[PDB]
Amino acid sequence: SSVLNDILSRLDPPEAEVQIDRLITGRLQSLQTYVTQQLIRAAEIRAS
Amino acid sequence: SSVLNDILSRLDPPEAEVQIDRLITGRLQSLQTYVTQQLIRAAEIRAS
Amino acid sequence: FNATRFASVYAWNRKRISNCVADYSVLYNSASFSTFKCYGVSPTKLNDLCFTNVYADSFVIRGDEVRQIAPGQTGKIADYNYKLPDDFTGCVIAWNSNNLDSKVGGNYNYLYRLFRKSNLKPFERDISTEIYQAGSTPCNGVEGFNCYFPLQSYGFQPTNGVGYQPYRVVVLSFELLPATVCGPKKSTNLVK
Amino acid sequence: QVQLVESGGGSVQAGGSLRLSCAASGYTINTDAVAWFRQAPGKGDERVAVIYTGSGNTNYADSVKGRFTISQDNAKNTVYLQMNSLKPEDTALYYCASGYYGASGYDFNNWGQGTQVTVS
Repeated sequence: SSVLNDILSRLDPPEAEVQIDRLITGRLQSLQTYVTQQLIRAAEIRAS
Repeated sequence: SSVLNDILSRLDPPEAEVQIDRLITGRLQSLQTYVTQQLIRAAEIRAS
Repeated sequence: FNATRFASVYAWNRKRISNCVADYSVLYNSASFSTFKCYGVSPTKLNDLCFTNVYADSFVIRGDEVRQIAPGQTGKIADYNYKLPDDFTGCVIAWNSNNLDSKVGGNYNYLYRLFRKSNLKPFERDISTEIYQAGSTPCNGVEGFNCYFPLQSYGFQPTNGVGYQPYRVVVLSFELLPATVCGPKKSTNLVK
Repeated sequence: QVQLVESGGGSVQAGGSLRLSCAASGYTINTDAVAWFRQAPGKGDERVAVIYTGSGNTNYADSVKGRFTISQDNAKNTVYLQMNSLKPEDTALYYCASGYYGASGYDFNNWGQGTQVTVS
């Protein structure tokens, strides 16, 4: 699931951390995409 | 562990390759982040 | 491993091993252990490795209960007698001792604690003799209905089934924080 | 969730044959490896043979090689041990254990009451 509370409330530590690790890989990817795209734009806007 | 020698020296092939695969996913992510950020800058510096 | 007597699970006895060479190959190839499940280390990989010290925790349980001795495993014994940490590194050894521990009439020498207010922390040995309280009214002290001795006896029998047959368990725990106890291998002259 | 029941033991003359059965119930899919072990009263545990259900690879104790054969019947969900040329040393209780992986002797569990074989 995408709510880390239901994974804390449904699973015990080992597989909890497993699923959480997956969420954190995905989220970290998304942030990092975002921040890079924002960068690229910030360079564009600085030129403008 | 983060030292791939202790994972070679502590585990046998199958789970060794498992853990190593995880390290390599992580490291490859980090390199690729780095190289992209370096790129973005290199474009900035080329403009300057 | 060949101890004359084995401590009860509720009083699992933990020993220190350091400043020596541990040859695990003989243990691995002995084939006399019902059990050699190694977590974090491959069983045939400790001869090249070595650690700061070795923690040998020995006790006795039922054959069916041996499963409860594992990280992140939930059970009565694993929760109130001997709890391993989630990130436990080491190896669990279990071997049947029916012939050395079962006698006609019931071997009640083996005892295990059952009731406790809170789950035990990793590697936490509880020797409290306090009488478990399942009711609002403290008894202070006449045991009876719903006020407790927290310990029960295995009562191993020679004819008991496997799940009920006794099993001696030794848990070897390792921690890496200079090397003291290292296995079998040779040295060489220094080159600069 | 997994049960193993042993049957087929008995008393035989030296050089006789017996055929021991390990019937499995429950969701045994996870247990790829099955082993037969025996214990005499005085002595400790020993593994006579083991089999990998998926691969078919087998291992045998040096004593039993040639005389014992391990087989499986998927439809029966049973692992069989064939004992030929039985010897007095073979006398002991026999049980079958099962585990996900083959690195160690513990991960095998779920072994039943066992079967007694006596060679005289």
